Parts: sequence; C-alpha cells; structure tokens
Amino acid sequence: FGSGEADCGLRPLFEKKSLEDKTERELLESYI
Amino acid sequence: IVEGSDAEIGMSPWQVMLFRKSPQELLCGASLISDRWVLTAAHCLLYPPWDKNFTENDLLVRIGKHSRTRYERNIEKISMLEKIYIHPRYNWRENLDRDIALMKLKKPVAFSDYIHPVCLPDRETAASLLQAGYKGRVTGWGNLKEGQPSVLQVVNLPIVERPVCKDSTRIRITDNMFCAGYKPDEGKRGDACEGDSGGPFVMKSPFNNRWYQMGIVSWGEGCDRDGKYGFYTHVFRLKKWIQKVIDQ
Amino acid sequence: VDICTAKPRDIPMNPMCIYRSPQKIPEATNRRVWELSKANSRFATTFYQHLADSKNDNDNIFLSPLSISTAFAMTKLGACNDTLQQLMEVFKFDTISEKTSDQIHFFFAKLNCRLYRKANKSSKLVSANRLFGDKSLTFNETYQDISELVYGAKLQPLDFKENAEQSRAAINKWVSNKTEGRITDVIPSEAINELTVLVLVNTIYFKGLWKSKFSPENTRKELFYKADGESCSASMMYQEGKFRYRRVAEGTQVLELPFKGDDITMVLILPKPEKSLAKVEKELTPEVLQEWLDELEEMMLVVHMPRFRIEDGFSLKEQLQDMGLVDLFSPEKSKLPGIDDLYVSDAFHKAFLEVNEEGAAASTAVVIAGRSLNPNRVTFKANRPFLVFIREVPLNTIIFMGRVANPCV
Ligand SMILES: *[C@@H]1O[C@H](CO)[C@@H](O)[C@H](O)[C@H]1NC(C)=O
Repeated sequence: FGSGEADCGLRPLFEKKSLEDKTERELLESYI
Repeated sequence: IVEGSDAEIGMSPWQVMLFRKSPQELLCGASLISDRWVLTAAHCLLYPPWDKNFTENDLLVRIGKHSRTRYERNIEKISMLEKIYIHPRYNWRENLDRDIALMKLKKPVAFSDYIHPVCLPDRETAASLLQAGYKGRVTGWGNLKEGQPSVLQVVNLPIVERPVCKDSTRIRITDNMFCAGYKPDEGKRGDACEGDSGGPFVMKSPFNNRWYQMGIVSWGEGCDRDGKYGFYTHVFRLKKWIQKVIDQ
Repeated sequence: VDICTAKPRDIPMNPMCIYRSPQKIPEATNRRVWELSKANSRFATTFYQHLADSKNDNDNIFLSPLSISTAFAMTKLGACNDTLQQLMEVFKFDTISEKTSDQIHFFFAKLNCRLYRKANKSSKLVSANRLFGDKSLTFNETYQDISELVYGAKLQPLDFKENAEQSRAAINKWVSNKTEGRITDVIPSEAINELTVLVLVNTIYFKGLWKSKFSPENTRKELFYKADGESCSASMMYQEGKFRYRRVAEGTQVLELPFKGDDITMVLILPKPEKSLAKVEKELTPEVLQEWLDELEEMMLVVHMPRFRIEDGFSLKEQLQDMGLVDLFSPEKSKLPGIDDLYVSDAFHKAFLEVNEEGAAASTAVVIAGRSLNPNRVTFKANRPFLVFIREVPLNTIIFMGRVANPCV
C-alpha cells in the first residue's frame, strides 16, 4: 500500500483541529 | 459541479486533479487513498469512442489544490505516475460498468494540512452508509452548468433507490454503480458534471468521524436535469479488486 | 407495368434518334444506373456553379440536379441532330454507355425507383414532374406513351395559343395537388404566355428525418453571420455526438449528418470564417467533393446547425442556355422530332427543403454521458453560409444540393 491507511478520513483543518465545516452537519443530519 | 458552492480550505485533502502531460490540461478528478495511490475513474484514462487511451506518462496529477489555475506555492504538489491500473472487466462498451481505476504515484507524496487520504469503505461502512436518502459529498472543478469554476466546487447529494435510478435512464444500470441526486419533488438541487469524473463521493461517519469514499464520479445524462441523476461507481463493491492490485 | 421490376427489353424503348460522338462498383447495384448517376453528379457541380453565380451571395439555394437531369432526359427522347448533340454534351451524358444512352430515360426511372425507395423508408420525399405543350398540336403518342411508364405521366396539352392563363395556373394547380400542397406558384404568373409552346415542370420537396433525433430542449437563438458581415437572429439546433467529419485543406469543415437508414445522408460544407463560401463555390469539382466524402472519419462533435426551410423555384431555361443547350430553347434552330415546329419555351424547377430536429432516438448513445473531460471533441458551429448536399451513400448520387446563406427568421 502506501502509508496513512491508519490516519485517513480525518481532515487536518477539521476533524483534527476539532472543527466542522459549513455543510458537514447537513450530511450527518441525514442519517436519521 | 452544478449548483455546488466554493469549497473551504482543506475541506477535501484527498481532492486531486488529473492533467495531461502535454498539451497539458485538466481532464478529471481523483482522490488520494494513500501517500502513493490515487483512485480515479476508468474512462478518465480509457474510453475508445472518444479515442482516449492515456497511460502512465501521458499525464500527471496536481494534489492538494484549492483554487484551479493560480499556482499555490508551498501548498500544491505535482507528481507523475509510475503505473496505471484500469479494471480488468471494465465494460466501457455497454454502460461504463466498473468505471474504476487507480494509479500509483511515481514518488510518494507528502501529507500536510492540504494533502491527506480519504479512507476506503468496508462492508460495514458500506452497509451502514450506502443507503437511499443518506447524503454524500461530491467535489470537483468541472463545468458549472450543462463555464469552469475558480476554486474546488462542492455539493452534497442524497442517494437514490435502485429502481428510481434505473428508471431515470434507458441505460442498463449495474450493481456496481449507484446514483445520487435530488428528486424533482425535493425542491433543492445540484449534481456533478463534466470534468468532475474521477472525483470522490465521500461520506463522513457518525461513529469514528472519518471520511469514506463510497463512489466515484462516473457518468450521467446531462447535468442537474430534473428526473435524472448522476451515477457514481460503487467503490466498495470494487474493493476486492482495488485491494488485489495494491497488495502486489 | 412495373418499371422498378421492368427490363429494357420487356418494354418499348426505341426513341427516334441517336447520338454517338468519339474506380469500383457498389454491391447490389446495376452498372448502368451507376454510370448514369456518376453523370448527374458531374452535371450537378457545374450547374450549381453557374446557378450561384446568378443568385446573390446572400440568397440561400436549394435544388435537385438529379430531378432536372431525368427531366431533360425526357426531351432527349425526342431531340435530334444538333439539339441532341447538345443535351448529351451539356448534361454530361456524352460519356456514358451505348445501351445506357439510348435508354437513358429508362435508367433514370430505375435510378429514381431506387432513390425514392431509400429516401422514403424514413423521410418524406415527394415530387411532381411533368411536361406541357399546347392542345393546338398532336404529340408522338408513343413518346406520350413512354412517359406514362418511364416518367410517371404522359405529356400534357394545354391551350397556350389562344389563351395562357387558365393554363399557367392549371399546372400550378396540378403540382399543388400532387405535392400535397407543399409546392405552389411553380410557374410565376406572366411567364407562360400565348407564345410559350413547350414547358418542363419539375418540383420536389424533401424533409429528412435525422438519424440522431435533434432534441428541442437544446434549440435556441443565436447570431448568424451573413456574407455582408451583418448579424441575424436564427433558430439554432444543437447536439453532441459521433458523426463522420473531417477538417480538410484550406481549413474548411466537412460534416455528414445521416438520416434514419444511412442510405441517405446530408453533407454540410462549412468554410473557414475567412474563406468566403463564394470561394469554395467557384471552386467545386465532383472529384474535390468525392475527396472530402473520402477523408471522412468518425468523430465526437458538438454540432450547431440552423433550423430552416428553403423554397427555391426558378427557370432553368436561362441558366442551361449559357452552358450550351441553345437549340432546345430556340423556335428557329430546334429539333424535337421525337414528338411540326417545336421547342422549349421555359423549364421550371422548384425544390423545397425543410430542416429541423427529429420529426428517431438512439439507445446505446451513452458515449456522451461519460463525465470526464474530452479534449478531442470538435465543434461544428454552422452560423455562416455553408453548402448542403443530400446524397445516397453507396452510389454517392447527388439527389439535392444547396447553400444556406440566410436561415435566420
Ligand atoms: C413514402 O412515399 C409514399 C408516396 O410517395 C407515401 O404514402 C409515404 O407516406 C412515404 N413515407 C414517408 C413520408 O415516411
């Protein structure tokens, strides 16, 4: 493979800095 | 992307644009699944009808870019490809079935706040997330309407029930492709378009809060037409193959 | 008797006079019918040439050279020493086969038999051709009996001598009736007087039904750039697709849109923005065109093409004359033995082209649904005068031809 399979799916400027983006909520608010 | 909106900085690390060596010019989207593997759409590289048969060194990729044309010094990174890998049973003849293809960077990229891979799904995440009504997130620098944008466009779209997809078009749909889009009765709209192909259709997880690339901007009749939807290759449905090229 | 299933021997062919001065063949095709067609395509070009030299650059044109040829092939049935040495010299028949010559008319019937078949399985083809003379005469009556078979209708006598009003409109009445009303004023008023002794009348109407159903939702207005640089609002059709196209020398585009069936296409010559059509016009040869139709390759195009309709009616009389063809039109130096004193006053042609979206749809046209970018897609934006050729593919016969110099509404 490569490297980072462990770290993937986490944005350095969001998930990792405890931040959610403009429309992000809208998605999560749809799995209900 | 039709009816989208300007993406934020670092909102889609994995977003990778795929150019052509020379005469050098954009021609698809792609994701970044590891520091050295880029996942793109089959016919972005190989489509006999348009007589497009690209290869390892006919093209390159520009990673972690947010605008589109301005050169973002210290932010973006160019990289060539060491090898292309089109699916073996990519039925481009009837219905762009199995429209997947990954490419191995020649030299491992360097992660930063702008570069980062988007997790591939797994049976659980797939089962858990690939459901009608659930929304995903398409992203790209493709045409804005059925001209081109200035910065990575982004749009969120609900997934559609198998039937409805199959009924929106005359083409033979496959279990290796799903469709995302708003119905005409949901009022709101949007959809991927031309040049968005190869792009990633991602979904955040309510559990481990990670981003999973569920599909890939493949085809669609027109752009953002009412009663018609975009079609994305089913990334997970093709993981087995995806896996069995990286492991070797 | 059935002409399409008829044989030269099977029916009376003998005309009355005869003339005789000094690469591959298409499958399932008669060699003579071939030779004859190849001829009309030779006649066509030239006749268009002089024709466009008359009509003003901005006047768009549309005519059926074949429709003409067949008709003057009817006078040849009765055309003798000199008058004859002309028809044969002008209409390029002076190079064809012997048996073919003597029965030229016949073969035109067998040729058309073939064309009106391929042209009607899909689109609306319809024409009304007939010859007229004064009741103050009596015609061969063998000739007027062959016309019955080889030209659909026996010659027709009308009072031209005493009066010529109920006549010059009894025709415009006929044609109308025959061409389902789509053709009128075939013969302008005050053109067929008391001295008009013989007149050729050949109309036609054709509305091709595309093979790619043009879809209305994409049609919109755009500017059309005429010859005199002026703009103009036209109804512009549009579609993406795979069509045989080529960007030949001098940078002019050649595009071929086929109709449902492939037996009949429509070739569009769109000259470069600078190279005025006039240039390509006053520089046409059945070999250059055959060369274009040669270099055509399947391609991906974005097509822009005006939706229009053309009504072209006129006297061939004047035009033909200056290409030779002088006697047939003179009362003095004529020779219509195949039928007393007899010549042709005026010959009339009236073509009617109709262009617009699907009046069929594909299913395996997903080729454009692919969402990657395509740097090989080439645009054919027809919004400047361009030539038009309607042809039968295997034989490359030139059924129609014209110029769209002003399609705007
Ligand atoms: C073919 O022609 C005949 C008479 O010329 C007519 O009955 C028929 O409608 C035509 N077919 C078309 C326009 O499809």
